[PDB]
Amino acid sequence: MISSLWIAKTGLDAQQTNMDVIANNLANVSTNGFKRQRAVFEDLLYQTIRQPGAQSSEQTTLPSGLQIGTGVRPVATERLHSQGNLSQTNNSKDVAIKGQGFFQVMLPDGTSAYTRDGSFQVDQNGQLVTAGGFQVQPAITIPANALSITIGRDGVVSVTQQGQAAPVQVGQLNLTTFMNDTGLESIGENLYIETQSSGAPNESTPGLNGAGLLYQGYVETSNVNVAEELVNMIQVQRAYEINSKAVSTTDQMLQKLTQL
Amino acid sequence: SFSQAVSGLNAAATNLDVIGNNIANSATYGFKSGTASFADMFAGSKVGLG
Amino acid sequence: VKVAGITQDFTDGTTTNTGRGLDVAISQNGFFRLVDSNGSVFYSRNGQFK
Repeated sequence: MISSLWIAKTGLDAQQTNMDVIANNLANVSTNGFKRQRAVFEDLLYQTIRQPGAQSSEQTTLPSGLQIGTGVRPVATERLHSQGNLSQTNNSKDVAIKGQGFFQVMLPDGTSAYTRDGSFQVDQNGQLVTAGGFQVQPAITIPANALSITIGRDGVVSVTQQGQAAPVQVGQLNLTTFMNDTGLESIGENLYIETQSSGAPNESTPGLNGAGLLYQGYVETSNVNVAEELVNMIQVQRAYEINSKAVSTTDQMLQKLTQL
Repeated sequence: SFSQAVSGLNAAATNLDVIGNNIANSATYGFKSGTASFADMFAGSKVGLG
Repeated sequence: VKVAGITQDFTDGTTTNTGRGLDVAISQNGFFRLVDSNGSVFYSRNGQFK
């Protein structure tokens, strides 16, 4: 009902969003290939009681005006597409991507999503699918009676059968990049889809045009550091408590005003 | 006073991280041990930025 | 540190004279060619034959 109360409400909402972001980052500290998110704010408008630099007299100008802020608005919550660390999972069908790029995947309706995960499995029909049932767009299939599947540093993937004393090539794991990886909007089950903010995807073999490289038998851990999350929790808790105390002070002031 | 302390906290972590790297890459053949170095930063005078 | 796979050493051994007649040793490079029941081809240096 009053300007200070509304400003404090906006501050409380901003701190609540910050705490929610911190909690979400801390929750999936062990998800493979997870990219953390950071919240960015920006202050709202200002009511100008007296125009700054106004012409007070024939020659004198106000060195500074009178402006009252209206609060703080959370402008965005952006993913930080940094480089996650790698671990030794020692699986023939586990791949990690070093650098930048995404593995394409086909949604059941028909569109294409993009992922950073590497836990690749095989469906009942022998097609290379990811955890969740989605299958890679280039449609790589693994034939039966397969001894070992070897994925090179580049996109070539080969399989070995019982005989023939030589590997046979199956397909190419081309990966796609975007002009602005931050603009991709996330969806459930660890996927990303193209939007207007990011550019049109460009597909390439690994190691060319800035794309990364594939490492077989590895997996990429989330880019979340537990050390600074706790201190961020401390700071956000203190800020929230301060805003609540400001609300209390405003309420007490108003009550003592209306006690008349 | 979090700004001064948090920066110092990160600096200690980086120093500890490099030590772990130098202690894990032992017995590697073509390896040279690495160490980190720091440097203070003051905006003007009497004010510390960590 | 990542492990770059094990590496084998193919230095010649020592041809101990154990007698008998079904045992052969190689003093230079060379692998015996072997086949299994299923038809696959294996390579080895074992001198035990019967």
